[PDB]
Amino acid sequence: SDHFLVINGKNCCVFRDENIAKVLPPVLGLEFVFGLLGNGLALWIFCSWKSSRIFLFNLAVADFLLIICLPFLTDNYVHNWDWRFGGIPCRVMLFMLAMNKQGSIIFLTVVAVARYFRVVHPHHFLNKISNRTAAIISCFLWGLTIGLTVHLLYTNMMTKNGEAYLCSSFSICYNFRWHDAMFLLEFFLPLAIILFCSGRIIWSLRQRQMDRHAKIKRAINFIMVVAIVFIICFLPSVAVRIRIFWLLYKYNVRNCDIYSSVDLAFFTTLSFTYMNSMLDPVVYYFSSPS
Ligand SMILES: C1c2c(-c3nnn[nH]3)n[nH]c2[C@@H]2C[C@H]12
Repeated sequence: SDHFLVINGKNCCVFRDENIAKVLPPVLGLEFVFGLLGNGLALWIFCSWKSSRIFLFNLAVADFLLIICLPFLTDNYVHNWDWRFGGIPCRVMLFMLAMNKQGSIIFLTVVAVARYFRVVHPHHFLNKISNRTAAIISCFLWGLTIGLTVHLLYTNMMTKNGEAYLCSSFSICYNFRWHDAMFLLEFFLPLAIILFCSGRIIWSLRQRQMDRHAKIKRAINFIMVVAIVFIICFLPSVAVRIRIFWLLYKYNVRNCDIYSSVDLAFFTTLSFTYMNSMLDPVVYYFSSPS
């Protein structure tokens, strides 16, 4: 074939492997059904009384929004990278994916930091914040997410690939743009925050042994579970993308068959980033004694 293509004037090349149409819908359908059956309940009932419930409600809202748009991704895949709905629709779909993932990560980090303050600084005033301030913080964080990701709606992403129509913010292009920096940061910065907060919480707890280990162990296990779930879900795609950037820097897009494998890898790992949203209800809400 001839994979070289021009997207927004930039020289990329995109590949169309039927393995993507074969393997991904198997994972995306399960992600959709489980995300619905978990997050719809987490929203029906918060996890509204406390700030932590508010933050978890926002996390569930982001996860719900992210999963409800996964059927359109499945459609794009089963047709082997053929969008049937037009430009504005997939502009919106990609914007939703990016904004909802970023919001979910932000609220994971907010919950982690709140736990850190609750366990390490019991008598800080953050532990006694009223619901109003939680609402204002949540609104400002949502506004930050939209302000960061609205350029997707601003810009064009639909391009004609031969006999097909390809919509995608992740074409292998000799163009390092703010979207990729955001994609890397959304992992590296909140990961650092989450791991630090967790390490301090587990260090502070292990200094006190006043005969209630039965439940403190459980809490430590759940903090570790959150950290490892985040890492396993999001690190693979970032790693593949960093390999992609090394390749782009050294081997520009001229013989770009060399990207063929890595490209597939990337789109087989993005799926994991969606799967986080179906795990989160089990990690955060369903673990509580309800
Ligand atoms: C998924 C995806 C995303 C994305 N961003 N955030 N989550 N998925 N951007 N571009 C594309 C092409 C269709 C795949």
